[PDB]
Amino acid sequence: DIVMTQTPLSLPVTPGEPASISCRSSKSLLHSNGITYLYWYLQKPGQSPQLLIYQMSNLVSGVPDRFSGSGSGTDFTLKISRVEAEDVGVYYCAQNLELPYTFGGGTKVE
Amino acid sequence: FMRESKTLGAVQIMNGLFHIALGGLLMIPAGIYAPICVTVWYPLWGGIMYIISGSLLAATEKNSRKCLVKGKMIMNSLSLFAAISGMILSIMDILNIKISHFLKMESLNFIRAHTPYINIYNCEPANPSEKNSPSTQYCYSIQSLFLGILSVMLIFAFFQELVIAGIVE
Amino acid sequence: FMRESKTLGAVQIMNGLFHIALGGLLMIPAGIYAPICVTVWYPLWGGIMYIISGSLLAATEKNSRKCLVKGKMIMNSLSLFAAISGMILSIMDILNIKISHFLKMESLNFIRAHTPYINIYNCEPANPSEKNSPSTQYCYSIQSLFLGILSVMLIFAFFQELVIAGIVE
Amino acid sequence: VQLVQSGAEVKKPGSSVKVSCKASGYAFSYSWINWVRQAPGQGLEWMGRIFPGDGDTDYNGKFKGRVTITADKSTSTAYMELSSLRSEDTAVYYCARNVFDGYWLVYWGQGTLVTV
Repeated sequence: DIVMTQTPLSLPVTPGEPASISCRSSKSLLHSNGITYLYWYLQKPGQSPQLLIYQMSNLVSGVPDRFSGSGSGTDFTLKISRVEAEDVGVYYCAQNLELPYTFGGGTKVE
Repeated sequence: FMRESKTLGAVQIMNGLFHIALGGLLMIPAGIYAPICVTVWYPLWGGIMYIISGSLLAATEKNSRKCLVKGKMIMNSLSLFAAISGMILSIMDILNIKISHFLKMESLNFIRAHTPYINIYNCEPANPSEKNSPSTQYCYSIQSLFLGILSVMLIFAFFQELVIAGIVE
Repeated sequence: FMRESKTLGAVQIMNGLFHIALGGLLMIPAGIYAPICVTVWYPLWGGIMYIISGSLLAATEKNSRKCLVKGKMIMNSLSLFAAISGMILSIMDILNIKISHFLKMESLNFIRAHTPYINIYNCEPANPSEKNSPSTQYCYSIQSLFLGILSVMLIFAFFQELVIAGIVE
Repeated sequence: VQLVQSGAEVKKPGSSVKVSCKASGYAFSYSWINWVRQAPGQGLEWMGRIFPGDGDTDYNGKFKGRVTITADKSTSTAYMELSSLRSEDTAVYYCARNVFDGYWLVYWGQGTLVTV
């Protein structure tokens, strides 16, 4: 299938300056349509999962304003201008172009 | 075999109005790459040519005029040229849409900017998450309707060309 | 006028071909709730009876032993009934498509088995921000195309019915 | 729109477990039901999906076709049917609703955990 690798695995929380989540695909995800599909998930205990970013171009309403994200096609990077302790959790990188669907291993942030 | 020399003029007039109306109706925005039938603007001038040819013969039934017969046979030659050109373009368009996209054929802004983010040539689910989606079903219906319209146009053009070949003598 | 009614037999034949071809074209599964015009199968029988009448209309244009006078009244009455029924159906269908429908008119199964998940009557997602999706544009294009087809069919039916009414008088 | 799921159930290895993912507030036949499992030690993992409108189903193919999924139109609820559960299969399962044309899996479910 398709396997994703992310780093750092831990990434200890530090508000403001350091915020960088990177994920990559081993199959060079590209459908030659000019866009690449990418999704981000946040798992913090207390509530059900929710969508964060969809094909790294726009964000669902209600998202914190200090969020962003971009990519080139092979290596995908997630950047936050100012990380906060309220939206703490893990980041999941996902690709949906061929069966079977595979989800990222996640980065446990404490 | 040479049945009547006048009753076919009304038929030619009605087929000319047919082509004009079809050309006017098929100007709806459909994809960035408009079909080659409308990019050339062939149907409108073709239909006006057929309407002029019909008006030149439907309600005359006269002879002994050199200019009349000269113009009649010249415009008949242009009618044959228009018919064969329409056949060629219809065959090319149906082969392009049915088999695979191979021609761009960019069109005017007023019929392209309306739908600048849709495709009507190869619209299949890129990802399995939209295998059965309203967008792909709507595009499939559009493609089927376009194929049916092209088939009807080709059949009518073939019938009209056969009529002309029977009337050229 | 009645002086030159012979030339209109081919016109009525072409009108019958119109009705049959357009019925076959609209037979395609364009949504679960098909327009009432195609559910009643009016165009097919209307075109076939126009074809029959036109074949009998241009038989001899004279008084044979018993070939034309028997039909000249009954088939004319049938043509008038078909014309009034067709214009009534057209003016009902244009209202049923412009205004929210109050007739179901479920489509037949053997065509519904192909595209059974197309909705045109209510294709507006509850999300106001979702209006920019290509699905809404596709639905609007389908609605505009259907409106154009219905308007063209109504206009042509009115023209043919008025010319038939004038001729039979 | 609201999604209601049954509570967690405790089972034993080799048995069978069923979970009811009740759906309401939307058109049940106009959304592909997606199920994703989450096990301790790693992230999420897709297992299967079903379309109740036409009965079309898809499978991950990782295992030898042990996943059996069915849907009921009269109740608009999908049921879980797995045979001979093992210890390594102990995980929490979530049923998610998909939205076509971009919003792939925006809507999630409450989820139900099973222990054997």
